[PDB]
Formats: sequence, C-alpha cells, structure tokens
Amino acid sequence: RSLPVEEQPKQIIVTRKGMLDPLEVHLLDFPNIVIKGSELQLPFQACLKVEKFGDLILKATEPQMVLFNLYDDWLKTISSYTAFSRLILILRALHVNNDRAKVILKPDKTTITEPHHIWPTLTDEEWIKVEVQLKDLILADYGKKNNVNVASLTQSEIRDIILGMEISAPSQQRQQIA
Amino acid sequence: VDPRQTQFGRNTLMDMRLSQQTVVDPKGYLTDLNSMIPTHGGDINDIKKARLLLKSVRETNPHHPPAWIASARLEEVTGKLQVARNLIMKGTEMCPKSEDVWL
Amino acid sequence: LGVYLTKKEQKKLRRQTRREAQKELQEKVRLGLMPPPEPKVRISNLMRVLGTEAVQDPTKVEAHVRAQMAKRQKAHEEANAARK
Amino acid sequence: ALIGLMTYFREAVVNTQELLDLLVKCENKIQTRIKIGLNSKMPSRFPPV
Amino acid sequence: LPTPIENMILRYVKAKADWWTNTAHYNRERIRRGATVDKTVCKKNLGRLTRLYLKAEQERQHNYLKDGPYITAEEAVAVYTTTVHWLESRRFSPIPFPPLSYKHDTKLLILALERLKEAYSVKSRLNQSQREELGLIEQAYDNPHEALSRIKRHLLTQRAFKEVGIEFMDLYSHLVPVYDVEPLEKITDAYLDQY
Amino acid sequence: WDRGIPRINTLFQKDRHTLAYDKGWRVRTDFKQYQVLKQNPFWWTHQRHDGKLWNLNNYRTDMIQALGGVEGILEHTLFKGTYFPTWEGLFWEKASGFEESMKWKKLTNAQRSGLNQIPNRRFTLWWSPTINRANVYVGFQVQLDL
Amino acid sequence: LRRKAARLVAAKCTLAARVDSFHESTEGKVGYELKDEIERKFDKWQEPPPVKQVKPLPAPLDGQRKKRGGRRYRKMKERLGLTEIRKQANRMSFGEIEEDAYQEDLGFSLGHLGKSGSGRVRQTQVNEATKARISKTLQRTLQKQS
Amino acid sequence: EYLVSPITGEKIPASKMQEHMRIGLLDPRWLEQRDRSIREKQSDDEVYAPGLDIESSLKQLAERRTDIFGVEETAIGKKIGPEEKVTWDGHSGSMARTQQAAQANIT
Amino acid sequence: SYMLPHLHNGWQVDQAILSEEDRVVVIRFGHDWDPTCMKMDEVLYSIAEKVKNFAVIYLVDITEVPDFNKMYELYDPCTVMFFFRNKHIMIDLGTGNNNKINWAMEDKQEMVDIIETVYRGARKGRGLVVSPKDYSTKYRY
Amino acid sequence: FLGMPAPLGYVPGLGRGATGFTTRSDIGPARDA
Amino acid sequence: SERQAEVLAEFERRKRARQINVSTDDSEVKACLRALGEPITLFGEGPAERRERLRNILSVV
RNA sequence: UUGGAACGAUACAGAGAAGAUUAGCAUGGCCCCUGCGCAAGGAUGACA
RNA sequence: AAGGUAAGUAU
Repeated sequence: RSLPVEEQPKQIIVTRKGMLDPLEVHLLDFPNIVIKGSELQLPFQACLKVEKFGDLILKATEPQMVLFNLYDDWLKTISSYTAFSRLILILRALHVNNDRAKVILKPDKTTITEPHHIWPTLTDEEWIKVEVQLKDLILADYGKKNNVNVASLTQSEIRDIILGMEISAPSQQRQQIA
Repeated sequence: VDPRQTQFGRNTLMDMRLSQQTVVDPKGYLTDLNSMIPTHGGDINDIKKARLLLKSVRETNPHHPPAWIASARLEEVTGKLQVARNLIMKGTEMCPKSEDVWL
Repeated sequence: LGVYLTKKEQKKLRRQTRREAQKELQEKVRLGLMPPPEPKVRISNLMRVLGTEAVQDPTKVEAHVRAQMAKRQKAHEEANAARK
Repeated sequence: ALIGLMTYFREAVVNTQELLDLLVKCENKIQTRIKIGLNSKMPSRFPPV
Repeated sequence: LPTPIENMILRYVKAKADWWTNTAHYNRERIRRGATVDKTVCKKNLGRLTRLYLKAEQERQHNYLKDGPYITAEEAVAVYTTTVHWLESRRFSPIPFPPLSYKHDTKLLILALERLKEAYSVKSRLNQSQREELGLIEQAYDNPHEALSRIKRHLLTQRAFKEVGIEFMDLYSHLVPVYDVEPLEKITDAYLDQY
Repeated sequence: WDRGIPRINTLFQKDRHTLAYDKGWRVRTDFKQYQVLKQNPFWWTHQRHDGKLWNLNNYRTDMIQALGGVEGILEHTLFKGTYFPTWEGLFWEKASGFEESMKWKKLTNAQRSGLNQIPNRRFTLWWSPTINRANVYVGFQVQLDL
Repeated sequence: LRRKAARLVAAKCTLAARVDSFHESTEGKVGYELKDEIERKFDKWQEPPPVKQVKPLPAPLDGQRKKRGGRRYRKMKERLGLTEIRKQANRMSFGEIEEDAYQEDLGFSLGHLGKSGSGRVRQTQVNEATKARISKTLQRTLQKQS
Repeated sequence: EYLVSPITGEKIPASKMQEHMRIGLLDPRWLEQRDRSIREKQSDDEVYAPGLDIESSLKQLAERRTDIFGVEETAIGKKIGPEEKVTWDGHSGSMARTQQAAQANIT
Repeated sequence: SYMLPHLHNGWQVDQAILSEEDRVVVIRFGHDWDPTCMKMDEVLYSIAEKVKNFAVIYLVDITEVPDFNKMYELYDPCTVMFFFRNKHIMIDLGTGNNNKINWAMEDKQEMVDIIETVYRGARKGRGLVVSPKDYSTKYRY
Repeated sequence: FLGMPAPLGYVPGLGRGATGFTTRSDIGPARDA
Repeated sequence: SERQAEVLAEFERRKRARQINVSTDDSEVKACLRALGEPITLFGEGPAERRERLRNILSVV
C-alpha cells in the first residue's frame, strides 16, 4: 500500500509455505498480484549473517522499516539478472560456510567495503574469480556432507545445488513399478 | 435493493511508509485515521478457508481493527448479515479506541 | 533508355537474393565450410539460452553475452565505416 | 430436457396419464443405452445406484 | 455433350429425382410416425428435405417476383388506414433514430452483446467463425463508442447485406429454419432489436 | 427468498440495472430457436429475468438419503480400494492433464471419436465392484491373464 | 456475371467512341476487333471449370517429427496451454453436492471455481493471453468500413 | 530498340522486355515444386478400374440382375433368361493333401 | 461395384495381398449383383480415392473365386476383410465376428474410420484393432 | 498382376501363409481327413 | 581427402552458376546450345529446364 | 520306434494406455527506429 | 443360440 502503483509488485514469491494463506488474506484487496510458493529454498535467510545486518538489527531498540540496496553498484555494469544470480550465489555461499566465504568475499587486502553499501567493490574479472571461488565453496559441502565427487555433478544438478533444490527417496521398493 | 425496485422492474492497513550515501534508510511510520476499502464483492474464492484464516487473525491479533473489519465484512458479502454484527460488536469490545470499528 | 522495375518486382528480386544468400549459408554449414551458427543472445535472451550456466558463473555468462552483442555491433559499424 | 418439461407443466403431468408412461419409457431407453455402452450383453439385475 | 447422351442423362436425372423425392417423403413420414431409424438415415433424410424445401422456396420467391405483390392496393390501403387510425387513437409518437447523445446508447449495446455471447455461455470448443464473432463482440465491448458509431452508420447507410446461411433444426415432426448471419451485421441487428 | 414468479432472488441480482433496460426478452428467447441449432428446454423463461423457478436441493438430499448415504453409495465403488482415510478432502478431475491437452491437437475423426470415450473408461472403473458382478451379469467368468 | 460484363462493354464502347469521334475506321474494323474480343472474354468467363484432382486424406502418422520451439511456440503454448482458472474449472469436489448453476444446461458446472475447497483464498484472475480478438483479415475489413 | 536489364545487367531487345522480366525472376523453387508435383503424379496408381474392366463388370452384373436388364426375369442371382475345384480349408494338417490334389488336377 | 478393381482368381487375390507393403488391402468378397454388396461397393467407391494413401480396395467374386470360401467362411451375402503385409487383421466390431465386416455400412465416414484404425494398429504391429464404433447395436431409435 | 492367369498347380491358400478361422461349427463344410 | 575437394568444386560450380547471366529468349538459348553442341531437348525437358541445362553447361565450360 | 493334433498346444512376454512428443535460436511477415551506401531532388546561410 | 475370441513373437 505504501509504494505507488507503478512500483507495486504483481508477483510475490514466498520462501516458506506457511506464508501463502496469510498473504492471500492480507492481499485480498490486490487480486491482480500472484503469490507463488518456492519449492527450492532460496538463501535469503543468510543475509542477516552479513556483518552489516546482524549487529545492526540486534541493537535496534524499536521496530522500524529500513531500505537497503543489495546491488551496490552492479547495476551500473551488469543487468539485474546477473546481479540477482551472483547475489543468490553469494547468499548460498554465506549460508554454507560464512567463515571461508567471508575470506573469499575480499580477494585482496586492498579491497574494502565503503559505508554506503554492503558488498565490497571489485573489478568485473575480480567478481568473476570471486564467483567461481564461491561456486567451488558451495560445491565443497555437497561433496563432503554427501560423500560424492564434485566432478560427478553434471551441469544440470550444480544449478539445483546452487538454487537449493534437493531430492530424497526413502521408498526404493517402489522399484516394483518397473 | 434500490428504493425504487418493484415486482416488475476489507483487510485495510493502519501502517503507512512514506518513501522519501547511507546504507540505512529508516522511513517514517505513519498511521491513517480511517481506511474504508471497497467491499470487493466476489473477490473471495474459498469462503470457508478465508473465514477460518480471518478467525485466526482475530485470535492472534485481537487488537487489530482491520482484522475484525475484514472478518465481519466477509460475512456481509456472504449474505450472513447477522453474524457480521456480532463480529463487529466483539471487535468493538476488543478494539474500542478505533473509530473505524465504531463507524 | 533505362527501365524501372515495379515495386512488386523489386520485392521479388530482393526476396530471391535474400533466399539465395540464405541457401548459400545453409549449404556452407551443411558441408562444414563454416561453423554452425550460434544462437543470438541478448540480455533478455540470456536466461533462455545460457540459463543453466548463468547460475554457476553468472558474470562470466554476462561477459560472454555482452561480448557477442558487441561483436554483432562491431561488424555493423565496421561494415558502415568500410562502405563510407 | 426432463427438468424443462416438468418445471414448465408442473400440474398437467399428473392428469396426462400417457405422459407418465412416456417419461418412464424414455428413462428406460436412456438407462438401456448406458447399459449397452457398458456391455453389449444386457444385464439382468442392474442396480439404480 | 451430344444430344442423345444429354437426353438419356436427363431421363436418368428425372427418374432418380422422382425416386429421391418419393424416398425423402416416405422416410420423413416414417420418422414422423415414430419408425425406429438410424442417425445416418436421419441426417440423409434431413438433407433431402432441406433440398426439397429450398427448391420449393426458390419456386415461391420466383412466383412472387414474376407475379408481383399478392396484396391488392385496396387491401393494403385498408390495412394501412386501420393501422394509422389505431396509432392516432392511442396517440403513439414514432420511435426516433437513436441519438448520438442517447442516455441509454451503452446499456442497450451491452445488452445486445450479452445476448450474442449467450450462445457461447456453455463451455465448448471454438471454431474460426465462433472465435471471430467473440473477437468482434470483445472489440465492441472494449470500444463501445466506435461500435455505436458503426452501428448508427449501418442503420443510416447500409441497405445491402451479405448472404446468410440456412440450416434446419430437425424436430422429427417438422423442420425449423435456422439462420446464420454475419457477426458484424449480428451486432447491429441485436442493438436494433434491443433499442 | 425463492417464492415469487419473479423470484425475490432477482431483486438482489448484481446486474439488476442493465436488466431493467432489457425489454421483450421472453419473445426474444422464444425466437432464439431460429438462430441457434439447439432446442432450448427453458424457451419460456430466463434465469436472470424470471429467476430460478425450481430447486433440487431437497431432491438430491433425499436421493443421497435413499441410497444409504455416502457409506452406502461408496460400497458400490472402488473408493475403498483407493484407501483414502475419508471422503472429506477429496476432489475429482473431470479431464485428465493429457486428455484435455488433446482436445486441440489436430486429431482425425476416428482418433477424436475414440478419445471422447475416455471418461467412460473411468466411470466403469468407478462402479466396477457393482457393474462387474455375478448377480447382475449371469454367465461364465473369465479371469485376467495376470 | 452482369456487372463485370457492363464494365467491360462500357470500356470497349468508350474506346470505340473515341475511335469514331475522329471518323477513323469507317467500315468498322476496330468495332469488330473489339466486339470479337468482348465475345472472347464472355466465353472465358463462362468457361466450364477445369478438372481438379481430389486430394486424398493424409496417411495416418506414426513416429516422431521434430518441431521447433521459440517465441512463436511460446506464444502458441501460452494461448493454448491450461490456465489457472481453466485448471480449476475441470476440478469437481468429491461428495460436496453443488446447486445447479445454469438453467439451460445442467451439465455446465463451475467446478472448484467460486466454491469452497479449491484451496485458493483469493479469486482467480483471467489470463489475458487467452483474450479473444479478431483475425488479421477481419481487421482489414474494419479499415475499409470506417 | 534496346534496353538495359535491371535484373541481369545486359542489353536486350525492347520487344522481349516484358517476357524478360517475367521469366528472369522465375523462382527456382517453383521449378522444384513443379518437379515434385510431377514425380508424385507419375507414381500414382489407378484407384478405379479401366474402361474395359468397367464395361466387363457392367455386362457381368447385367447378366445376373434380370430384374433390371434383359427381357425374361429369373431370380436376383440366376444367369438364366464334371470338375469341382479343390480349395484349402485353412488347416495346417491338410496342406499336403490339398497341394497334391491341386497337382493331381493338372491334365 | 463396377468401378473398383476386380480380382478374377485366387492367385490374383494372393498377389494383391502380397504386393502391398505399406497400405492395408481391403477386399470385398461377394457378388456384384447382391444388394448388400452393391451398397458396400458404392460406399467403397465413394471412399476409394480418399483412402488412396493408406488403403487399396479390390473386389472378389466368390462364385467366380470360391478359393477362400472354406477358410475365410465367405458365406454371408457381403464380406469386407482387411490385410496388412500379408496378414489378416481382425477388428473388435462388437458383433461377435472379429474376422470380417459382414454387413453393408451406410455412412462413408465409418468405413474411413475403420480403415484408418486398421492401418494404425497394423503398422504398430497389432493383429487386432478395436473399432471406434461398437456395432453390437444399430443405434436405431 | 491384374489380368494374369493363375499358374497351374497352385493352391490359393498356400504360397501366402494364410490361416482360416471358424466363428462356429454351423458354417462351412465339414472338415475332411 | 579428394572427397572434400570434389564437394568444394561442386559448391563453387553452383556458386558461379548463381551469378552467370543467361538470356531468357528461348530462340537465343537454342542457338547457344546448338553452338556449344549439346542437344536442344533432353528427356522432354521444358524451356526452364533448357535454361538450367544451359546455365550448368556454361558453368562447367 | 511310429502315429493324434498342428485355427491346437506349450515357452517367453504381456501398458490390449495414449501419442509424429519439446526446449533454444535464426529465418519469414508487419510497423517503426538507427547507421551507411546508391540514384536523384528540395529549402536555406555566407563580405572584399 | 449369440452379440464374452487380447494380440505378438518361438519351435
């Protein structure tokens, strides 16, 4: 209701199935907005692990509403699609380790984060290298906690690992179907 | 029905946020004196599920005037105009300082 | 003196020339003279052609797509400059 | 068709004793059509459920 | 075609036409009585009766055109005078042309378009003609004033119209004519009927 | 509520203002037989203008009561074979996800005719414990090969 | 075939009149040279239609045929694919008897649309990709009418 | 007269200009289409009987249906107004005897 | 009847069934003069050209060619039989006799549907095809 | 081919792998051993 | 491989054929064919087929 | 060893469902827009 | 009396 109609959303994606009915009830005046559940767990809960969010909200003495720009200056050099893809990758890495990932996020001692924004300022190829390092980091725990080789991961399932979709099958006896 | 007719012819919000080199932008919290959303006739698909969810809202936030307003107006669009009066009366018993519920 | 072919006749001539060039390219690709054409990818097209590889290395994919876009723009400006 | 006829007349049905026989004959024809669709050989004790 | 060959072909056509007419009438009487007949037989018989009825209608229209109106001038004058006297007695003001600033020019258009869409109220697979008609109705609803202007233009200046198709609903006791009109003219006719 | 010939329902109809400008609707409905190729059983009345002059709530209620209710009806069906704990949170799917997709895929007349009998194959499955019986179909029985 | 004949005869008569106004071809060589071609055109118009071979029905098709995909295919799939409201249309609640909606057709039913149990709190919206609009050639006629 | 070609870059007689433009841009896929339309036409079989077969069949039918043709009227199938061929019964046990009987019937 | 090709001996029927490798051979056993056979043959002639791509229709006179009367039980007034790649194809017509069509069909569309179903099933390798229409009843009402 | 005499000593059933069928026992001549 | 060489030769022959100017007059085409020796007609070829054959001959020649 | 049956028997298999399925790009059609080339043609600014 | 034949490979 605060935002104008031009900036009003028309597709709300919810990362938890529990907040599908409450949104439908509270969006009862906005039938033209589709509320979509996400079966893949996006790493949006790991942004509070960032140094600029945790301590900021722990010591907030009163409830309030704040605005951040998760795309610091990427939009000036890359489109929002690549910005969101690298943001999802970074958040997945932070959710995975938050210890080695913080080391990866700064590649050189000369890379600093200005107080204006959250992520450090890097060159384009520097961001490429950081992203490939973080992809290796994200594949590392899948290789470890699942005892599988990273090379055994096809390009189709690495994408599922990054996004956050996983499958299990306790009932293998259903092999009777074939 | 219209006065001349003869034989032969919702879930409002009390929270507002005005939007306007710092990472933190605490935007002011505003409260609207009254909010009367149109009835939105027929916008509800599952009447029973919506009724249960609005009951849940009333239980979790008894001091939320929009909850009572939407819960009773759902009975008014349904045609059960008698339970809506009871819902508004209970809301007044639980939200007496909101002039919207009294109106 | 010279003669003026009509608008329909111009359309037929242009269509035949374009089809001739297209068939030339298609038979070159058939016989392996030229490499098979790559999909033309723009920014709005990036998530349809390079979607599965843009989650693993998003910025490398963006750089590759923008390099292809520039090369398409590079050839156009090069032809314009050489013709001028 | 049946609801149209019955809700149009609503009183003339009871006195027209030929209409009752016509209606039950038509209902039997429809049920026989369904039964033949289910199986070529007609049933003996088909249920009304 | 040589004359003897044409003559024998004409004899064959006459014999087959006599058999065709007799068979069509006999089958129609069988169906009317209640004879148990198949669906293909019913369709063929309906086609034969449609052809016979349309031939008879062509004969009747040609007779009317050749023999002129069948109402004598005295009878027409008597009918018209009676109607005029009735209208004068009741003080009837003639229905004017629908004004461009008509207070109900849009409500009547919506009512007319609703009737045209009632044929599609039951969900069904749409062919090209049905979806064209629905597109025309939707276009008229989206721009009511352009549709109204086109309707008034047709009412003022349109005196020639495209051919309308005819089918026959077979009630097994008689044939009910069914007319398919162009949707573009259908909108104008529906608005005119409502008004 | 459902008493008068112009049912009191019609006074509360949402489109009660546009219908007030609808005149000659009964004559038009009667004359609709010359434009549509299907006979209308309710040629004499309009649901919007005249209301719904009948109700089948009591009829269906007594039909379920006479057949023994849900328990009595569903003993005739394969419902107990589905092992659904209860009949409450259940819904049918009138057309299959693929069967409905074939309604428009350029099928021949023979190919389309056989595809319009798919729902029957489900109906017979629904009432199989009762249709496929020795009492109703007297004669020998053949068992399936597997 | 009389308006076309009138146009052709008028054009040829204009040519003959232009010839005659200068008193050229007194005998009538141009007049006959135009009359015989008028008769030739009349014969051509009334010529019997030629022999056209009957196209046999295509053989029944078996196997796989590769079909392309793209913006056209995406648009066609969006226009023809199942919509959410049309997905709810073919879902009928089990055991919950619903009152008849449409008087003229008792078979018609909304299904889960507008009825409890569908699981959707808010009303389903219309997929605007399924909008009905006129053909391209029907747009041309509207350009020739206004 | 002579005119320059806007389609070929050559000089042509003025009298052939119309035909020169008409057939100088004859789309070669028209020739391909005509070729594939004639290749299928040559390979097409004869669905119906030839004239001789039609005539012979009509006479054979007339020789039996004497309620339509002829003067005298016998039954529907009668033609009015030794050796019996041995035929296999479709059984594998009688293949040899039927084959030998067919052989034994040769004069 | 007098337009469709005619087979005059058992060897010709053998060759006609053997010759076609991608089309279903439709053979009408009967007599030209039989009224049931005339109706069946005129329907076949009506649909003869439309099914050219996937069917060939021949006519065999059982009196002239009694070679297949014993095995195929060609004793009904009219009989229509389908073969594919030298293999008789049965049709679940619902009449109790799946080996042949032994009656005259009025509608020309139903015969096209039967031929199309036979072609599909036989090309899939089946020896029995279920007809789109159940002929256990003439649907007369 | 069409209009070709049958070769002498040829069984129409044989040379094609044909197999008969019996819908009942009341139709066709009795089987001969 | 000589197969690649002959495929390239055929392709360049066709490419040259696509840029050879050939008269559209049937009489001049027949005169040119008479001059170059090849028969006027081959297996009932049409005038367009004659034009194609002349183009192919001029391409090879 | 030598005969019955061979339209049978047995062995294997049995989804007897339903299908020319489906993703990407380019071509082609249309309307712009931008740049360059080609053939011409407008209007206009400039003293000693 | 029926309209109640799975079809397919293999000997």
